[PDB]
Amino acid sequence: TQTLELNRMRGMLEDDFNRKKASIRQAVKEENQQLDKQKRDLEKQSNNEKLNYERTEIDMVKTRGQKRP
Amino acid sequence: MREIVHIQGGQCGNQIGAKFWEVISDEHGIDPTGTYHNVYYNEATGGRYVPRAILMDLEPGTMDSVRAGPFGQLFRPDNFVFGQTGAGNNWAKGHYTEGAELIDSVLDVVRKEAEGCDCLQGFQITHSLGGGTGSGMGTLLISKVREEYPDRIMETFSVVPSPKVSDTVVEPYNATLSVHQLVENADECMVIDNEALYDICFRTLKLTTPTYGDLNHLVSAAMSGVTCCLRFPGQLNSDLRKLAVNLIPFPRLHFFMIGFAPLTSRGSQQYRALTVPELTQQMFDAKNMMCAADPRHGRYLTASALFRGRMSTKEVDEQMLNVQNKNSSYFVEWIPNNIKSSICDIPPKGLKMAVTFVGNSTAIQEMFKRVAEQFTAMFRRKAFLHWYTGEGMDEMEFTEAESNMNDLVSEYQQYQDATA
Ligand SMILES: Nc1nc2c(ncn2[C@@H]2O[C@H](COP(=O)(O)OP(=O)(O)O)[C@@H](O)[C@H]2O)c(=O)[nH]1
Repeated sequence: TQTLELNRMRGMLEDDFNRKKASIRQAVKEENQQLDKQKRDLEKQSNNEKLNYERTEIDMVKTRGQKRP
Repeated sequence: MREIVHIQGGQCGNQIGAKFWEVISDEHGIDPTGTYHNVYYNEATGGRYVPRAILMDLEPGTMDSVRAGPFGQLFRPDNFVFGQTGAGNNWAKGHYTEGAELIDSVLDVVRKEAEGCDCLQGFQITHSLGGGTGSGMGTLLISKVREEYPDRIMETFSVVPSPKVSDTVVEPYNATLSVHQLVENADECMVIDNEALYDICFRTLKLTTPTYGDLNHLVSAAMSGVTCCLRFPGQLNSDLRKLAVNLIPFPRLHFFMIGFAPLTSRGSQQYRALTVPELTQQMFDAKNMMCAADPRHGRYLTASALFRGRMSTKEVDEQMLNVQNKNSSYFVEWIPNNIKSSICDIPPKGLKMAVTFVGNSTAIQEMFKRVAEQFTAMFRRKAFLHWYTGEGMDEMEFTEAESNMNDLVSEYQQYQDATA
Protein backbone atom coordinates (compact mmCIF):
# COMPACT_ATOMS: atom_id res chain seq x y z
CA THR A 1 0.00 0.00 0.00
CA GLN A 2 2.87 2.38 0.74
CA THR A 3 4.55 1.78 -2.60
CA LEU A 4 1.24 2.45 -4.35
CA GLU A 5 0.73 5.65 -2.36
CA LEU A 6 4.19 6.69 -3.60
CA ASN A 7 3.82 5.62 -7.22
CA ARG A 8 0.63 7.67 -7.44
CA MET A 9 2.66 10.59 -6.07
CA ARG A 10 5.21 10.21 -8.87
CA GLY A 11 2.47 9.82 -11.48
CA MET A 12 0.46 12.85 -10.42
CA LEU A 13 3.55 15.05 -10.15
CA GLU A 14 4.73 14.05 -13.63
CA ASP A 15 1.32 14.37 -15.28
CA ASP A 16 1.15 17.85 -13.77
CA PHE A 17 4.68 18.85 -14.81
CA ASN A 18 4.04 17.85 -18.41
CA ARG A 19 0.73 19.70 -18.67
CA LYS A 20 2.42 22.77 -17.19
CA LYS A 21 5.22 22.65 -19.76
CA ALA A 22 2.71 22.20 -22.59
CA SER A 23 0.80 25.21 -21.27
CA ILE A 24 4.03 27.23 -21.34
CA ARG A 25 4.61 26.18 -24.95
CA GLN A 26 1.05 27.14 -25.91
CA ALA A 27 1.53 30.53 -24.26
CA VAL A 28 4.70 31.04 -26.31
CA LYS A 29 2.80 30.10 -29.47
CA GLU A 30 0.17 32.69 -28.57
CA GLU A 31 2.89 35.29 -27.94
CA ASN A 32 4.31 34.67 -31.42
CA GLN A 33 0.82 34.85 -32.94
CA GLN A 34 0.47 38.24 -31.23
CA LEU A 35 3.88 39.47 -32.40
CA ASP A 36 2.82 38.60 -35.95
CA LYS A 37 0.01 41.17 -35.89
CA GLN A 38 2.53 43.99 -35.46
CA LYS A 39 4.28 43.16 -38.72
CA ARG A 40 0.86 42.50 -40.24
CA ASP A 41 -0.38 46.00 -39.38
CA LEU A 42 2.63 48.32 -39.51
CA GLU A 43 3.27 47.27 -43.11
CA LYS A 44 -0.37 47.91 -44.01
CA GLN A 45 -0.20 51.36 -42.43
CA SER A 46 3.04 52.22 -44.21
CA ASN A 47 1.61 50.98 -47.51
CA ASN A 48 -1.53 53.10 -47.23
CA GLU A 49 0.56 56.08 -46.14
CA LYS A 50 2.92 55.74 -49.11
CA LEU A 51 -0.13 55.49 -51.37
CA ASN A 52 -1.60 58.71 -49.96
CA TYR A 53 1.68 60.63 -50.03
CA GLU A 54 2.66 59.60 -53.55
CA ARG A 55 -0.86 60.29 -54.83
CA THR A 56 -0.67 63.77 -53.32
CA GLU A 57 2.72 64.19 -54.99
CA ILE A 58 1.31 63.15 -58.38
CA ASP A 59 -1.50 65.66 -57.88
CA MET A 60 0.82 68.52 -56.92
CA VAL A 61 2.98 67.79 -59.96
CA LYS A 62 0.09 67.55 -62.42
CA THR A 63 -1.32 70.80 -61.00
CA ARG A 64 0.94 72.91 -63.22
CA GLY A 65 -1.04 74.31 -66.14
CA GLN A 66 -0.13 77.40 -68.15
CA LYS A 67 0.19 81.02 -67.07
CA ARG A 68 -0.82 83.06 -70.15
CA PRO A 69 0.07 86.62 -69.00
CA MET B 1 32.90 10.37 17.56
CA ARG B 2 34.46 9.54 14.19
CA GLU B 3 33.51 12.81 12.54
CA ILE B 4 33.92 13.93 8.91
CA VAL B 5 35.23 17.24 7.61
CA HIS B 6 33.46 18.46 4.48
CA ILE B 7 35.99 20.16 2.20
CA GLN B 8 34.55 21.45 -1.07
CA GLY B 9 35.97 23.05 -4.19
CA GLY B 10 35.00 23.85 -7.77
CA GLN B 11 31.45 24.56 -8.88
CA CYS B 12 30.71 20.85 -9.33
CA GLY B 13 32.02 20.13 -5.86
CA ASN B 14 29.90 22.92 -4.42
CA GLN B 15 26.71 21.78 -6.17
CA ILE B 16 27.21 18.14 -5.18
CA GLY B 17 27.94 19.25 -1.62
CA ALA B 18 24.77 21.31 -1.44
CA LYS B 19 22.74 18.33 -2.64
CA PHE B 20 24.58 16.02 -0.23
CA TRP B 21 23.76 18.21 2.74
CA GLU B 22 20.17 18.31 1.47
CA VAL B 23 19.98 14.51 1.54
CA ILE B 24 21.67 14.22 4.94
CA SER B 25 19.25 16.83 6.27
CA ASP B 26 16.04 15.21 5.11
CA GLU B 27 17.42 11.88 6.39
CA HIS B 28 18.56 13.04 9.84
CA GLY B 29 15.35 15.04 9.95
CA ILE B 30 16.96 18.49 9.89
CA ASP B 31 14.75 21.05 8.26
CA PRO B 32 16.51 23.74 6.18
CA THR B 33 16.13 26.14 9.11
CA GLY B 34 18.72 24.11 11.02
CA THR B 35 16.69 22.39 13.76
CA TYR B 36 15.53 18.81 14.36
CA HIS B 37 11.94 18.09 13.33
CA ASN B 38 27.80 14.51 15.86
CA VAL B 39 29.13 12.46 12.93
CA TYR B 40 28.40 15.27 10.45
CA TYR B 41 26.87 18.37 12.02
CA ASN B 42 27.90 20.54 14.97
CA GLU B 43 25.62 21.60 17.79
CA ALA B 44 25.23 25.37 17.98
CA THR B 45 23.93 27.38 20.93
CA GLY B 46 20.34 28.37 20.30
CA GLY B 47 19.37 24.90 19.12
CA ARG B 48 20.93 24.85 15.66
CA TYR B 49 22.91 22.18 13.81
CA VAL B 50 25.54 23.87 11.66
CA PRO B 51 26.99 21.34 9.19
CA ARG B 52 30.75 20.96 9.52
CA ALA B 53 31.89 22.01 6.06
CA ILE B 54 34.12 24.39 4.12
CA LEU B 55 33.63 25.85 0.65
CA MET B 56 36.48 27.13 -1.50
CA ASP B 57 36.46 28.57 -5.02
CA LEU B 58 38.06 31.50 -6.82
CA GLU B 59 34.64 32.97 -7.66
CA PRO B 60 32.28 34.40 -5.04
CA GLY B 61 29.36 33.77 -7.39
CA THR B 62 29.06 30.12 -6.42
CA MET B 63 28.62 31.54 -2.90
CA ASP B 64 25.34 33.20 -3.83
CA SER B 65 24.24 30.30 -6.05
CA VAL B 66 24.60 27.79 -3.22
CA ARG B 67 23.13 30.12 -0.59
CA ALA B 68 20.17 30.80 -2.88
CA GLY B 69 18.91 27.22 -2.93
CA PRO B 70 17.16 25.66 0.06
CA PHE B 71 19.30 24.12 2.80
CA GLY B 72 21.75 26.95 2.20
CA GLN B 73 21.00 28.51 5.58
CA LEU B 74 22.63 25.46 7.18
CA PHE B 75 26.13 26.46 6.05
CA ARG B 76 27.58 28.99 8.45
CA PRO B 77 28.36 32.44 6.97
CA ASP B 78 32.01 32.02 7.99
CA ASN B 79 33.07 28.96 5.98
CA PHE B 80 32.47 30.71 2.65
CA VAL B 81 36.09 31.67 2.01
CA PHE B 82 36.29 32.48 -1.70
CA GLY B 83 38.93 33.99 -3.97
CA GLN B 84 38.47 36.96 -6.27
CA THR B 85 40.33 36.79 -9.58
CA GLY B 86 39.14 33.37 -10.72
CA ALA B 87 41.29 30.65 -12.28
CA GLY B 88 39.51 30.36 -15.63
CA ASN B 89 40.35 26.64 -15.81
CA ASN B 90 44.13 26.90 -15.55
CA TRP B 91 45.82 24.41 -13.24
CA ALA B 92 48.63 26.82 -12.37
CA LYS B 93 46.07 29.53 -11.55
CA GLY B 94 44.42 27.33 -8.92
CA HIS B 95 47.60 25.60 -7.77
CA TYR B 96 50.51 28.09 -7.77
CA THR B 97 49.41 31.74 -7.73
CA GLU B 98 45.94 31.85 -6.18
CA GLY B 99 46.74 28.72 -4.19
CA ALA B 100 49.74 30.09 -2.29
CA GLU B 101 47.78 33.21 -1.23
CA LEU B 102 44.43 31.83 0.01
CA ILE B 103 45.19 28.20 0.87
CA ASP B 104 46.91 29.65 3.95
CA SER B 105 43.57 30.80 5.37
CA VAL B 106 41.97 27.61 4.05
CA LEU B 107 44.36 25.53 6.16
CA ASP B 108 43.80 27.85 9.12
CA VAL B 109 40.04 27.38 9.13
CA VAL B 110 40.41 23.65 8.36
CA ARG B 111 42.60 23.22 11.43
CA LYS B 112 40.08 25.22 13.46
CA GLU B 113 37.37 22.77 12.38
CA ALA B 114 39.71 19.84 13.02
CA GLU B 115 40.82 20.39 16.61
CA GLY B 116 37.23 21.27 17.53
CA CYS B 117 36.38 17.58 17.14
CA ASP B 118 37.43 14.67 19.35
CA CYS B 119 38.17 11.95 16.75
CA LEU B 120 38.31 13.29 13.19
CA GLN B 121 38.14 9.88 11.56
CA GLY B 122 38.51 10.93 7.94
CA PHE B 123 38.27 13.69 5.37
CA GLN B 124 35.78 14.17 2.54
CA ILE B 125 36.32 16.14 -0.68
CA THR B 126 33.86 17.19 -3.39
CA HIS B 127 35.50 18.63 -6.49
CA SER B 128 36.30 18.03 -10.16
CA LEU B 129 39.27 16.95 -12.24
CA GLY B 130 38.73 19.42 -15.08
CA GLY B 131 38.43 22.96 -13.79
CA GLY B 132 41.50 24.87 -12.68
CA THR B 133 39.89 25.97 -9.42
CA GLY B 134 38.51 22.56 -8.47
CA SER B 135 41.37 20.31 -9.55
CA GLY B 136 44.22 22.64 -8.63
CA MET B 137 43.13 23.96 -5.26
CA GLY B 138 41.79 20.51 -4.38
CA THR B 139 45.01 18.61 -4.98
CA LEU B 140 46.97 21.36 -3.24
CA LEU B 141 44.70 21.28 -0.19
CA ILE B 142 44.94 17.48 -0.15
CA SER B 143 48.74 17.54 -0.26
CA LYS B 144 48.75 20.15 2.51
CA VAL B 145 46.40 18.25 4.81
CA ARG B 146 48.14 14.92 4.24
CA GLU B 147 51.37 16.62 5.24
CA GLU B 148 49.35 17.98 8.19
CA TYR B 149 47.55 14.81 9.36
CA PRO B 150 49.54 11.71 8.33
CA ASP B 151 47.32 9.50 10.53
CA ARG B 152 43.90 10.20 9.01
CA ILE B 153 42.52 8.81 5.75
CA MET B 154 41.76 10.49 2.43
CA GLU B 155 38.86 10.30 0.01
CA THR B 156 37.93 12.35 -3.06
CA PHE B 157 34.65 12.05 -4.96
CA SER B 158 36.07 13.23 -8.28
CA VAL B 159 34.31 13.66 -11.60
CA VAL B 160 36.48 12.73 -14.58
CA PRO B 161 36.32 13.61 -18.31
CA SER B 162 33.51 11.82 -20.11
CA PRO B 163 34.77 9.76 -23.08
CA LYS B 164 32.32 10.94 -25.75
CA VAL B 165 32.33 14.73 -25.25
CA SER B 166 34.51 16.97 -23.09
CA ASP B 167 33.49 19.95 -20.99
CA THR B 168 36.69 22.02 -21.23
CA VAL B 169 38.96 21.18 -24.15
CA VAL B 170 42.01 21.26 -21.86
CA GLU B 171 40.52 18.49 -19.67
CA PRO B 172 43.46 16.07 -20.22
CA TYR B 173 46.07 18.49 -18.88
CA ASN B 174 44.25 19.37 -15.66
CA ALA B 175 43.20 15.74 -15.24
CA THR B 176 46.77 14.45 -15.41
CA LEU B 177 48.08 17.26 -13.21
CA SER B 178 45.49 16.28 -10.60
CA VAL B 179 46.16 12.55 -10.85
CA HIS B 180 49.95 12.97 -10.65
CA GLN B 181 49.55 14.37 -7.12
CA LEU B 182 46.34 12.57 -6.13
CA VAL B 183 47.67 9.04 -6.69
CA GLU B 184 50.35 9.60 -4.05
CA ASN B 185 48.38 11.28 -1.23
CA ALA B 186 44.85 9.87 -1.48
CA ASP B 187 43.26 6.58 -0.45
CA GLU B 188 39.72 6.53 -1.89
CA CYS B 189 39.41 8.12 -5.34
CA MET B 190 35.70 7.60 -6.03
CA VAL B 191 35.53 8.30 -9.76
CA ILE B 192 32.33 9.51 -11.42
CA ASP B 193 31.53 10.59 -14.98
CA ASN B 194 28.61 12.67 -16.22
CA GLU B 195 27.83 10.28 -19.08
CA ALA B 196 27.24 7.33 -16.76
CA LEU B 197 24.82 9.37 -14.65
CA TYR B 198 23.11 10.54 -17.84
CA ASP B 199 22.61 6.96 -18.99
CA ILE B 200 21.40 5.98 -15.52
CA CYS B 201 18.78 8.71 -15.20
CA PHE B 202 17.55 7.97 -18.73
CA ARG B 203 17.72 4.20 -19.24
CA THR B 204 17.00 2.89 -15.75
CA LEU B 205 14.52 5.58 -14.66
CA LYS B 206 12.85 6.77 -17.92
CA LEU B 207 13.25 10.35 -16.67
CA THR B 208 13.24 12.31 -19.92
CA THR B 209 14.28 15.70 -18.48
CA PRO B 210 17.33 15.18 -16.25
CA THR B 211 18.88 18.19 -14.56
CA TYR B 212 22.14 18.56 -12.68
CA GLY B 213 20.03 18.66 -9.52
CA ASP B 214 18.90 15.08 -10.09
CA LEU B 215 22.36 13.81 -11.03
CA ASN B 216 23.82 15.48 -7.95
CA HIS B 217 21.01 13.86 -5.95
CA LEU B 218 22.06 10.44 -7.24
CA VAL B 219 25.71 11.01 -6.34
CA SER B 220 24.48 12.34 -2.99
CA ALA B 221 22.65 9.09 -2.35
CA ALA B 222 25.83 7.21 -3.23
CA MET B 223 28.02 9.30 -0.91
CA SER B 224 25.53 8.99 1.95
CA GLY B 225 25.08 5.24 1.57
CA VAL B 226 28.87 4.88 1.62
CA THR B 227 29.09 5.54 5.35
CA CYS B 228 25.48 5.10 6.50
CA CYS B 229 26.40 1.78 8.13
CA LEU B 230 28.48 3.77 10.66
CA ARG B 231 26.17 6.41 12.17
CA PHE B 232 23.41 3.78 12.55
CA PRO B 233 23.17 0.47 14.39
CA GLY B 234 23.64 -2.74 12.48
CA GLN B 235 24.05 -6.49 12.82
CA LEU B 236 27.51 -6.03 11.27
CA ASN B 237 28.97 -2.53 11.28
CA SER B 238 31.88 -1.16 9.28
CA ASP B 239 33.46 2.26 8.82
CA LEU B 240 35.65 4.35 6.52
CA ARG B 241 38.73 2.26 7.37
CA LYS B 242 37.50 -1.34 7.28
CA LEU B 243 36.60 -0.40 3.72
CA ALA B 244 40.14 0.83 3.10
CA VAL B 245 41.74 -2.51 4.05
CA ASN B 246 38.98 -4.61 2.49
CA LEU B 247 39.39 -2.44 -0.62
CA ILE B 248 43.02 -1.53 -1.31
CA PRO B 249 45.54 -4.40 -1.48
CA PHE B 250 48.36 -2.01 -2.42
CA PRO B 251 49.45 1.62 -1.98
CA ARG B 252 48.32 2.53 -5.51
CA LEU B 253 45.42 0.37 -6.73
CA HIS B 254 42.91 2.33 -4.66
CA PHE B 255 40.60 3.97 -7.22
CA PHE B 256 37.01 2.89 -6.64
CA MET B 257 33.92 2.62 -8.82
CA ILE B 258 30.56 3.42 -7.26
CA GLY B 259 27.05 2.03 -7.60
CA PHE B 260 23.67 2.41 -5.93
CA ALA B 261 20.50 0.33 -5.72
CA PRO B 262 17.55 0.16 -6.09
CA LEU B 263 16.47 2.47 -8.93
CA THR B 264 13.42 2.03 -11.14
CA SER B 265 11.03 4.21 -13.12
CA ARG B 266 7.32 4.86 -12.62
CA GLY B 267 6.18 2.12 -14.99
CA SER B 268 8.40 -0.78 -13.99
CA GLN B 269 7.95 -0.03 -10.27
CA GLN B 270 4.52 -1.65 -9.97
CA TYR B 271 5.70 -5.00 -11.34
CA ARG B 272 9.19 -5.81 -10.06
CA ALA B 273 9.53 -7.35 -6.61
CA LEU B 274 12.07 -6.12 -4.05
CA THR B 275 14.31 -8.72 -2.44
CA VAL B 276 18.03 -9.43 -2.13
CA PRO B 277 18.04 -11.11 -5.58
CA GLU B 278 16.88 -7.94 -7.36
CA LEU B 279 19.11 -5.67 -5.29
CA THR B 280 22.06 -7.90 -6.19
CA GLN B 281 21.20 -7.90 -9.90
CA GLN B 282 21.04 -4.11 -9.96
CA MET B 283 24.22 -3.98 -7.87
CA PHE B 284 26.35 -5.97 -10.31
CA ASP B 285 24.47 -4.64 -13.35
CA ALA B 286 26.95 -3.23 -15.85
CA LYS B 287 25.22 0.06 -16.65
CA ASN B 288 24.01 0.62 -13.08
CA MET B 289 27.47 1.71 -11.95
CA MET B 290 28.56 5.35 -12.23
CA CYS B 291 31.75 4.76 -14.20
CA ALA B 292 32.41 5.11 -17.92
CA ALA B 293 34.01 1.66 -17.98
CA ASP B 294 31.91 -1.50 -18.25
CA PRO B 295 33.47 -3.61 -15.47
CA ARG B 296 32.71 -6.77 -17.46
CA HIS B 297 35.77 -5.99 -19.63
CA GLY B 298 38.16 -6.48 -16.72
CA ARG B 299 38.14 -7.98 -13.25
CA TYR B 300 37.84 -6.89 -9.63
CA LEU B 301 40.72 -6.89 -7.22
CA THR B 302 37.94 -6.57 -4.64
CA ALA B 303 34.51 -5.12 -4.01
CA SER B 304 32.43 -4.22 -0.98
CA ALA B 305 28.66 -3.98 -0.59
CA LEU B 306 27.05 -1.99 2.22
CA PHE B 307 23.40 -2.98 2.48
CA ARG B 308 20.77 -1.11 4.46
CA GLY B 309 17.56 -2.31 6.07
CA ARG B 310 16.60 -4.92 8.64
CA MET B 311 16.79 -8.05 6.49
CA SER B 312 18.24 -11.56 6.59
CA THR B 313 21.90 -12.51 6.27
CA LYS B 314 21.90 -16.01 4.80
CA GLU B 315 20.45 -14.51 1.63
CA VAL B 316 23.31 -12.00 1.64
CA ASP B 317 26.02 -14.62 2.08
CA GLU B 318 24.58 -17.19 -0.32
CA GLN B 319 24.10 -14.54 -3.00
CA MET B 320 27.65 -13.28 -2.55
CA LEU B 321 28.72 -16.91 -2.97
CA ASN B 322 26.52 -17.30 -6.05
CA VAL B 323 27.65 -14.08 -7.73
CA GLN B 324 31.25 -15.09 -7.02
CA ASN B 325 30.98 -18.73 -8.15
CA LYS B 326 29.04 -17.94 -11.34
CA ASN B 327 30.81 -14.75 -12.40
CA SER B 328 34.18 -16.16 -11.37
CA SER B 329 35.89 -15.42 -14.68
CA TYR B 330 35.01 -11.73 -14.41
CA PHE B 331 36.36 -11.84 -10.87
CA VAL B 332 40.00 -12.48 -10.09
CA GLU B 333 40.96 -15.80 -8.54
CA TRP B 334 44.35 -15.29 -6.89
CA ILE B 335 42.44 -13.83 -3.91
CA PRO B 336 39.89 -15.75 -1.79
CA ASN B 337 36.37 -14.45 -1.12
CA ASN B 338 37.15 -11.28 -3.03
CA ILE B 339 33.88 -9.63 -1.96
CA LYS B 340 33.02 -8.03 1.37
CA SER B 341 29.58 -7.41 2.82
CA SER B 342 28.26 -5.06 5.48
CA ILE B 343 24.78 -4.58 6.90
CA CYS B 344 22.96 -1.73 8.67
CA ASP B 345 19.57 -1.46 10.38
CA ILE B 346 17.98 1.54 8.60
CA PRO B 347 17.06 1.81 4.90
CA PRO B 348 16.61 5.24 3.28
CA LYS B 349 13.45 7.22 3.89
CA GLY B 350 10.77 5.72 1.66
CA LEU B 351 11.85 2.12 1.08
CA LYS B 352 12.77 -0.98 3.07
CA MET B 353 16.09 -1.96 1.42
CA ALA B 354 19.18 -0.36 -0.10
CA VAL B 355 22.61 -1.24 -1.46
CA THR B 356 25.73 0.88 -1.90
CA PHE B 357 28.37 -0.93 -3.96
CA VAL B 358 32.04 0.03 -4.10
CA GLY B 359 34.52 -1.66 -6.38
CA ASN B 360 38.32 -1.72 -6.54
CA SER B 361 38.45 -3.14 -10.05
CA THR B 362 40.90 -3.19 -12.95
CA ALA B 363 38.41 -1.77 -15.44
CA ILE B 364 39.21 1.92 -14.93
CA GLN B 365 42.71 1.30 -16.29
CA GLU B 366 40.97 1.70 -19.65
CA MET B 367 39.88 5.19 -18.59
CA PHE B 368 43.47 5.99 -17.68
CA LYS B 369 44.54 4.59 -21.04
CA ARG B 370 42.28 7.07 -22.81
CA VAL B 371 43.45 9.95 -20.62
CA ALA B 372 47.12 9.17 -21.28
CA GLU B 373 46.27 8.90 -24.99
CA GLN B 374 44.67 12.35 -25.01
CA PHE B 375 47.66 13.73 -23.11
CA THR B 376 50.21 12.29 -25.53
CA ALA B 377 48.25 13.62 -28.51
CA MET B 378 47.72 17.15 -27.17
CA PHE B 379 51.31 17.14 -25.86
CA ARG B 380 53.40 16.11 -28.86
CA ARG B 381 51.98 19.25 -30.50
CA LYS B 382 52.62 21.36 -27.35
CA ALA B 383 48.95 22.35 -27.64
CA PHE B 384 47.81 24.91 -25.06
CA LEU B 385 51.12 25.19 -23.25
CA HIS B 386 51.89 28.91 -22.92
CA TRP B 387 49.15 29.11 -20.30
CA TYR B 388 50.88 26.34 -18.34
CA THR B 389 54.32 27.97 -18.53
CA GLY B 390 53.40 31.66 -18.33
CA GLU B 391 52.60 31.06 -14.65
CA GLY B 392 55.77 29.62 -13.14
CA MET B 393 55.64 25.99 -14.29
CA ASP B 394 58.03 24.12 -16.57
CA GLU B 395 57.03 21.48 -19.09
CA MET B 396 59.30 18.98 -17.31
CA GLU B 397 56.71 18.29 -14.61
CA PHE B 398 54.04 17.58 -17.23
CA THR B 399 56.23 14.95 -18.88
CA GLU B 400 57.03 13.11 -15.67
CA ALA B 401 53.36 13.25 -14.67
CA GLU B 402 52.41 11.15 -17.68
CA SER B 403 55.28 8.82 -16.80
CA ASN B 404 53.71 8.28 -13.38
CA MET B 405 50.35 7.63 -15.04
CA ASN B 406 51.98 4.93 -17.17
CA ASP B 407 53.34 3.17 -14.09
CA LEU B 408 49.83 3.26 -12.62
CA VAL B 409 48.23 1.34 -15.46
CA SER B 410 51.44 -0.69 -15.77
CA GLU B 411 50.45 -2.16 -12.41
CA TYR B 412 46.73 -2.74 -12.98
CA GLN B 413 46.82 -4.80 -16.17
CA GLN B 414 49.68 -6.77 -14.61
CA TYR B 415 47.72 -8.03 -11.62
CA GLN B 416 44.84 -8.77 -13.99
CA ASP B 417 46.76 -11.76 -15.34
CA ALA B 418 49.27 -12.94 -12.72
CA THR B 419 48.18 -16.10 -10.91
CA ALA B 420 49.50 -18.62 -8.39
N1 LIG C 1 27.63 15.63 -12.27
C1 LIG C 1 27.91 17.11 -12.26
N2 LIG C 1 29.13 17.61 -12.85
C2 LIG C 1 29.40 19.09 -12.83
C3 LIG C 1 28.54 19.95 -12.27
N3 LIG C 1 29.04 21.18 -12.39
C4 LIG C 1 30.22 21.10 -13.04
N4 LIG C 1 30.42 19.81 -13.29
C5 LIG C 1 31.72 19.62 -13.99
O1 LIG C 1 32.67 20.38 -13.46
C6 LIG C 1 33.82 20.36 -14.59
C7 LIG C 1 34.64 21.64 -14.54
O2 LIG C 1 35.38 21.66 -13.38
P1 LIG C 1 35.25 23.00 -12.41
O3 LIG C 1 36.42 23.05 -11.43
O4 LIG C 1 33.92 22.96 -11.62
O5 LIG C 1 35.29 24.36 -13.38
P2 LIG C 1 35.88 25.81 -12.85
O6 LIG C 1 35.00 26.33 -11.76
O7 LIG C 1 35.91 26.79 -13.99
O8 LIG C 1 37.25 25.60 -12.31
C8 LIG C 1 33.22 20.26 -15.74
O9 LIG C 1 33.67 19.03 -16.41
C9 LIG C 1 31.68 20.10 -15.42
O10 LIG C 1 31.14 19.16 -16.21
C10 LIG C 1 27.26 19.43 -11.64
O11 LIG C 1 26.50 20.18 -11.16
N5 LIG C 1 26.98 18.01 -11.66
